[PDB]
Amino acid sequence: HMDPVSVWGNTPLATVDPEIHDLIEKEKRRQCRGIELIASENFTSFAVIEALGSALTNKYSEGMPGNRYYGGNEYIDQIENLCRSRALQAFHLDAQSWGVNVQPYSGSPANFAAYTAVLNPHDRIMGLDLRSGGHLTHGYYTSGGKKISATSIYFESLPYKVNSTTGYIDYDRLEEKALDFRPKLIICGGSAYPRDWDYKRFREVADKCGALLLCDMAHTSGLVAAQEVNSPFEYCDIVTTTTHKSLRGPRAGMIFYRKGPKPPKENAVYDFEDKINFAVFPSLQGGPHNHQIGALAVALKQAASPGFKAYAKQVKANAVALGKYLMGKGYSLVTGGTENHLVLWDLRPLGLTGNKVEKLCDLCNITVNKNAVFAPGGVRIGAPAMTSRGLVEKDFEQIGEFLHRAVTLTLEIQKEHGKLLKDFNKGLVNNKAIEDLKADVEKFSALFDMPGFLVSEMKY
Amino acid sequence: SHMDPVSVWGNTPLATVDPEIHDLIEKEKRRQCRGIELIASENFTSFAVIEALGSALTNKYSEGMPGNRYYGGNEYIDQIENLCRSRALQAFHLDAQSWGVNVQPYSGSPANFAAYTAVLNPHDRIMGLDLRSGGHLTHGYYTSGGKKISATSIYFESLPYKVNSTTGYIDYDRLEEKALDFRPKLIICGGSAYPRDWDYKRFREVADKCGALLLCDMAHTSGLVAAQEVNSPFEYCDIVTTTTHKSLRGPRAGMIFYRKGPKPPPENAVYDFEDKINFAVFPSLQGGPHNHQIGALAVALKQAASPGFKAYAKQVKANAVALGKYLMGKGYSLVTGGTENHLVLWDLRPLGLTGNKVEKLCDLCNITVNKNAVFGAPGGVRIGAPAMTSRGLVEKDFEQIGEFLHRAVTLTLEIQKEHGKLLKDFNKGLVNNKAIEDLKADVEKFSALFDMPGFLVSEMKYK
Amino acid sequence: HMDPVSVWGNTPLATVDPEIHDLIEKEKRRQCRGIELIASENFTSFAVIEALGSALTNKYSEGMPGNRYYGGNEYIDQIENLCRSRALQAFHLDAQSWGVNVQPYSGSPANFAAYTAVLNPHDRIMGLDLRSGGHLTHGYYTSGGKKISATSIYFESLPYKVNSTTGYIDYDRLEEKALDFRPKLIICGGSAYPRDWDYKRFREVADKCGALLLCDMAHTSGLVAAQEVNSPFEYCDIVTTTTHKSLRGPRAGMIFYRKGPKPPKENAVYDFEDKINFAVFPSLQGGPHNHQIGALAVALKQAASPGFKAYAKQVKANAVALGKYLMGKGYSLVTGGTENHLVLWDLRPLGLTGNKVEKLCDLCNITVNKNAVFAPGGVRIGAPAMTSRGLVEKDFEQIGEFLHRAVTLTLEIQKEHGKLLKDFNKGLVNNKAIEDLKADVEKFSALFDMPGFLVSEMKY
Amino acid sequence: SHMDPVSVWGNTPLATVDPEIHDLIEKEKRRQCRGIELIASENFTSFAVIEALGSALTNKYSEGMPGNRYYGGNEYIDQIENLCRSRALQAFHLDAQSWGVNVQPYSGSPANFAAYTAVLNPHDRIMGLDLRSGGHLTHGYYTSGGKKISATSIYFESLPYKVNSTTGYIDYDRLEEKALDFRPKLIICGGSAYPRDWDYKRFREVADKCGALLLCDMAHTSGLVAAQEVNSPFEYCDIVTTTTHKSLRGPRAGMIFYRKGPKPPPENAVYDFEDKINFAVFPSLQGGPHNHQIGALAVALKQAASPGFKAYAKQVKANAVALGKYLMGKGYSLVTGGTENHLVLWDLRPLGLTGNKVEKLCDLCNITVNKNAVFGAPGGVRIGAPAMTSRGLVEKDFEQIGEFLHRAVTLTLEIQKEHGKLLKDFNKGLVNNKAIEDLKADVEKFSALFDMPGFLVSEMKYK
Ligand SMILES: Cc1ncc(COP(=O)(O)O)c(CNCC(=O)O)c1O
Ligand SMILES: Cc1ncc(COP(=O)(O)O)c(CNCC(=O)O)c1O
Ligand SMILES: Cc1ncc(COP(=O)(O)O)c(CNCC(=O)O)c1O
Ligand SMILES: Cc1ncc(COP(=O)(O)O)c(CNCC(=O)O)c1O
Repeated sequence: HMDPVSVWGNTPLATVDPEIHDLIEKEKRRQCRGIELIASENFTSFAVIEALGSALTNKYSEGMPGNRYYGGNEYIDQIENLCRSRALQAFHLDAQSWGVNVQPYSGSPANFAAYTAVLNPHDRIMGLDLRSGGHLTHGYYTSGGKKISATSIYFESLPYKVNSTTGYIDYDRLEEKALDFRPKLIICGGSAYPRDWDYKRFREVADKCGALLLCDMAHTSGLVAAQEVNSPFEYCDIVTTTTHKSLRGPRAGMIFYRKGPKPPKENAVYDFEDKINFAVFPSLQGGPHNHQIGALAVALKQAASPGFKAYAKQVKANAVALGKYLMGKGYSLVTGGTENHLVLWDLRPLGLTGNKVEKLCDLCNITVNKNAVFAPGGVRIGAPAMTSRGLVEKDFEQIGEFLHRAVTLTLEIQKEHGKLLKDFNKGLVNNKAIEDLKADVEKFSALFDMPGFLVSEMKY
Repeated sequence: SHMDPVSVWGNTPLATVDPEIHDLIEKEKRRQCRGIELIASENFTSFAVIEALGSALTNKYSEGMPGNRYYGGNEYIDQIENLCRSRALQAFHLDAQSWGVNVQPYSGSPANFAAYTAVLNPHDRIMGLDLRSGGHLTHGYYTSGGKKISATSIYFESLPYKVNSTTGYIDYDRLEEKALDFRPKLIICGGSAYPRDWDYKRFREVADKCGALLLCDMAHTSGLVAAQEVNSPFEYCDIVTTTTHKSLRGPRAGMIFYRKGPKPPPENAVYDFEDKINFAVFPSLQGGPHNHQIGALAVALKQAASPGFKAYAKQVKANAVALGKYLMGKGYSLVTGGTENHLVLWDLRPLGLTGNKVEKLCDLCNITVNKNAVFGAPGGVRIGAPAMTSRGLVEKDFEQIGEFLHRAVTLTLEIQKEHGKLLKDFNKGLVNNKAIEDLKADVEKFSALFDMPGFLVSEMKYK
Repeated sequence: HMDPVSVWGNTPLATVDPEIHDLIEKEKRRQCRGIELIASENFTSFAVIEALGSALTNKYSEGMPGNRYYGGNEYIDQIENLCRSRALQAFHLDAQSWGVNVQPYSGSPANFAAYTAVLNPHDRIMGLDLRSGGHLTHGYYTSGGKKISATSIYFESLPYKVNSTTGYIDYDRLEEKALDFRPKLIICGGSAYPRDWDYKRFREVADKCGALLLCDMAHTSGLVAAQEVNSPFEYCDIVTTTTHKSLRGPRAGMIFYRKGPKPPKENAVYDFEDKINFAVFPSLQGGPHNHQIGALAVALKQAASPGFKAYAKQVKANAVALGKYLMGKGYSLVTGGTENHLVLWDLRPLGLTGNKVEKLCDLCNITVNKNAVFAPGGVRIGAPAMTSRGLVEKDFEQIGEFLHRAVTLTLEIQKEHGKLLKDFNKGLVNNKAIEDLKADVEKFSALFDMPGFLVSEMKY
Repeated sequence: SHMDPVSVWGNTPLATVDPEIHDLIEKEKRRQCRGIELIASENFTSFAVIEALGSALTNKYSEGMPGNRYYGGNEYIDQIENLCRSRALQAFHLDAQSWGVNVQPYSGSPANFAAYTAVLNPHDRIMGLDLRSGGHLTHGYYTSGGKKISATSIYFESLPYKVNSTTGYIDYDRLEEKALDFRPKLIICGGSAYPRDWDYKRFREVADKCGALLLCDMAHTSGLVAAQEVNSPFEYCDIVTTTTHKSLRGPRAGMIFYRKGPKPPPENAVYDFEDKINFAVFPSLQGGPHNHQIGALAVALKQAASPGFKAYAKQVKANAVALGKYLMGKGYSLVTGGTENHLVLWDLRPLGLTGNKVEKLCDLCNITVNKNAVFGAPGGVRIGAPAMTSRGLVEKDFEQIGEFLHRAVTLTLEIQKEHGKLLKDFNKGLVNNKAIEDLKADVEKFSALFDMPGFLVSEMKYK
């Protein structure tokens, strides 16, 4: 005998599965009694979450608006079209010059879909090296020559690097490598680069070697929407992005592509739109995740607001303020500052590896990540998440105090037990000094609001 | 200018922050329960799944595997994901020493393309059930004119096998013939519109004869598999990929199962799938997992192990059967003459109709079917029972669905005979057709008599 | 102190290196005191050999006539142009409709060069299966899936087969496989197919699936020159060939390609010529072997002669006569006859493998090769070489006697020692019956003239 | 109609069977010895090599390896080929337990492309000396515009390294930098117009640092290598490919050498090259061996181990040096300022001339050089000593060659200044130029004073 629809289909989660209910509540507390400094993380809005957990997940809508494989998409179409037009509006794009596909399941899929549209297998790609701040999806093989990223498995990648002493992109060595190697695609954009991008220069290099130019703006998408950093849309043929980082929406990706007539350089037009959409479906993805697309549409509307431009401005200023704080304490920052949402902290001068600081920090509910510079010798630290919780400059200056205390403890433990990791671990067991910091982090964290859910009704 | 307070942008309900989207979701809530959904790939998932899906799990970055993440703060995400992985084994009755699972694929197509990347180099050969015979795009697809459509045919080398051109069953003899000519590294079984069960043992026989891996993509029938109501592919397959949002009734995600442990006989060797598969998902293809999806999936998998889910699985079968026997009783033709799973494939060419015309008119009566190919424009339509069975429909109610479809096809032929075969002509008969209106209205009245999972009809804006 | 030019540069081979001199003399005797039935072998003319061993080997002439990379090619150019025009004349081709490149070093290179001109790596190719009579260069992988032929390593090949009971090409299963698999290139022509080729049908199949059609006529090239078999030039886009088989020239290859306007099927022309020449040089080969090209030009002139049409006619008739002889003794021929230079002898009916007959035959200076049918169950037997020595029908009927005696001895040994190869070997040691046959072969072989050198001045 | 008798078609000499070709060979015999051949890749081989080359060895089919042929009748071909293989090891002083050789390549480019197929999968990465810096097409070559020209760049993934842009030497630091960015599976050393020796130990250092195989293509300097007059690549390279018709003075063929036996230190492992290389030649790429070439090569290899060949090798070096020092003494510029092998590379841009104009005028005086690139139309010409040294020329005679070239370049500038830089203009000065005639005639008079290998001048038709 079948369970009545009420019993299995309508009963709240807290009853259907306490185990998972209880774990979600514990993660809810973790997100708001710690200090979240992972530069790729944010806290999204309750509205976005409601769209995300909606009946839109039940619908199959392979294809795209007006070219669907089967019917019943009368309202999905308005949602997707509404999502696409808000995407253009949030980045101030004329619709006669740009289009967007909002179906990619996430960032990595968007990237691989766009490659598939414009490149044949084994075509050459250049992206920012991982160790110089790049991303897996831009290409990565190891020193042994094992191909790690699918970009490196299905295409041929070669990375360009930052200057070995300044930490800035080396635009001359870039140009040099593009002309030896002759990539069909140059990727700009990164995961841990703390400075803005000279897209005009990348366009100078791409025209010199015959390449397409793609920007992957996942990290700074929110800053781009507020016109708070250089717009890659002025110079690139394609822009990919994530929607859950500085943009503060759901986890999803977007591909923006040029349309209309070519800037004279004959009398032809761009041919990206059909190749891009087709690469997404039917080539690479199945049915779009329409709950994600609804949520994104909500996030794109929020992202166009005056309140969101102030958020973007405040993200940059918080990162600067934390940056100037660390430097005033003697600490080294890659490029000696920041122009975007993150700072890159160089720990080799102190004799420390990124692993050791990130472990002790994690012990105090400060989440950072180890990260390469120029074992990883640094940590990446971002402003968006905590800024979304309403922290301003005085507050990030205090986060800086917390970090400074962590590294001190880290040096004191290294000074007492040794440089090897087996030795560093020995001084984490029942450290009364680490405890005192975890408590001070928790009390500081509880002074702030939290978007997405109500802290006044959570189980813990 | 100042920052918006957290309560204003971040806690305010969706209905205030964005009326337009709230409105459109409410309209689509109405469409889902005032019509008849018969897309074989569609289901209606539980409110408990949707609560996990719309949750704060979407803020966490957890690149990696439980226990081996890239950065910290994953104490509870590792628990949710491990719970999910252990429940995926339970729901399909797998010994934890012979099978593992990766639950990170964003969807079904990502799970397939990751599975291939793990066990194949680029351009390796693949065989899957042809699209025209009931297969799926991710199993390989180029057109007559040579154009490579599926990613699987772009980065690997595919060649399809077909059903018997007169009976509609998989032609197992011709499968073996092609696999020995072509020598694929991977054979795929499973499909999107195949109305019979699969002979996995036979597929294992062919894979062992030509030296291929055997992968079953069980997306469509995964819920029937969990309930042990169809043949299990785990008895014979090396890898089993699946979607979780069809007959499984979960969120939109995918999973990849792999054999692990010792192999029956090249000396005491063991399966090596585990590492290559997890690594193919991350870091090779995917980025951060979608943790809300993994929590929602963990919910669905627990629900999928409950005694009521077995009853649900039996019922979708019986509902598909009853509808099949009802249609044939009215004189219609079904590919292979019936069904043994969740769907029926309806051959319309005997009526001189295209699946196009039937799908269009049905949609105008709130009946969602999709046009579909038959062994030989699409000459059929595909019809599935999971969704409507999830709303409580039993056999008597699917015989009423069959009566509606009959009325629909009768409307279609009366339009064809009146205006012509041309699709220009056909559409003329769909304007102001009071006979269609009475059917759309008879459909909506039937539809309202049954409950609805996921939300509360008593709370909807449009009643 | 340098050796004078006379001492090292002009001294005859018999003095500079007796070892090699002596081995060449022993191979000279072997070629004219045996019975050479390898269908791919011939005996070429003294004139061709003189061109082959000429000062033309010292010249570097990268490029082609009138487009050379450097000078001094005033006479090489006339030789190559003379070679190309004789190539067209020997196969009755209008020069406004066909061109030829005569630079490929041999057959396999010609084939791989032509693939390279018209296909991209991994494009799909269909060729006659090896076991059905095809050639390595048309595509070959093993049952384990190891790629053997470079055609299978750098492109994707799938073989079409002969009918499992008649041994003829299965033109219906051919068409079926081309439409599933969709090759960009279909190869026709073979190494051991004893019947003519329905090129019109192959053209019907290639137009149905969008493929180029190439014929590899290496084995029957001489028969084509005499218009003694169907011309592939009526129906194919490209024809490759060897020049040392039935054509009786030096070891080298040629690529013929269509030129001029397309047969209407708009108003465009063929684009093979530049791609083909470019694939040969600079893509695949270095300097052409100008001694080979001189020799080929000599062979092409000989190949146009009335004496050579009679040779081609006589090759076919000899193979028929040997064919009808074996069959009159009860033996099975694949397709029950032959229309070209070879017969394929099916030995499974007698309970024998091709290995065993070819070993005993080799013991009597009868050279044949084991070969697959439909361990290999057959032997391939060709007429050209012995026909070039002037054997006519009565003489090949006698060769048939020799073969019949060999198989009898082979059955008698199998009947006495066993079916396994370890057992068959046991009865080859000091077999007085095999000796009597080797002697009868030698005395028969000495009754005939020999081209290429003078038997009246050889060391042995 | 009847068959021509064997004596008529098959035994009649070339001069009767085909006057046209006989005539043209005789004219080309005359060109070869009444001019000055300075193509660095050209030589004049011995009559004994040519007798093996034009022999009945061309009738035999011997697909396979000695001992492991496809069909019989190869008793003496296996002996010739084994003799040839053993002499190839002797001529380069290789221990038979550490090195093997395959002598079946039809030419140099086939030997290279077979070597790659044996040790690399398709699309694996390769680094070779750039064309513009002195490398060879088979080492990889795409143009600025992206066009893939070399087969090596079509089926594999190549990237060139370059000479130092001011000194002309290989830039070993930038080589190491690129190889660590690009991670090739194979590094190639050797070239076609590099005037210095190679630092194989350095190349081995880079290959070991980035984990690549190291192959030396020694085509140009193989004769100098056999004579131990330049650095041996066998000390450091895994595989050594070569042509046999340049400084080696053999027929047109190639060879591939491979290391075999134990490797110095991943535990007591051994080299695995032998099988993959022979199999790559046959059956993967080539068909029947050209046995006349293998016999002719066996002759050249014996001759190449004689004491006179060492004296010849020393002399080509000294001849190239003397010509280099003579040219510089007249004010000319040589890339890297001299030579340590068989050739000089002459930078003409300092005179405002293109290699085109010099090569054209030289050809009109029976002086064969080839235009060639320099570190930065080709701005240089390449000039080689092997050929003319083979005719007995020593230093005094190469200083006379230098005097002729000087006269040639002086004629060229006097034409440039008179008519202009335009190649339209330039050609105007080449018609009825009695100063060129006196130089063409002074050249032909010089040329006749020296003997000639391969044939007998006293027997030629055109004297
Ligand atoms: C058999 C099969 N496998 C995989 C997938 C991929 O699912 P995703 O959309 O999650 O990528 C599908 C899609 N099923 C679509 C249909 O039959 O209507 C499928 O039918
Ligand atoms: C620059 C960039 N591009 C794309 C992505 C892909 O995102 P998905 O997880 O949605 O696939 C990332 C991930 N950024 C992860 C981090 O920096 O921690 C990224 O940093
Ligand atoms: C270094 C090098 N390697 C290989 C080859 C190939 O040789 P084949 O032509 O046999 O394929 C050449 C040709 N040398 C031509 C020149 O330098 O003028 C070469 O210079
Ligand atoms: C049909 C065919 N095509 C091409 C070739 C290549 O020839 P080369 O050896 O010149 O590469 C062969 C060799 N025929 C060999 C045999 O049948 O014994 C052949 O049979």
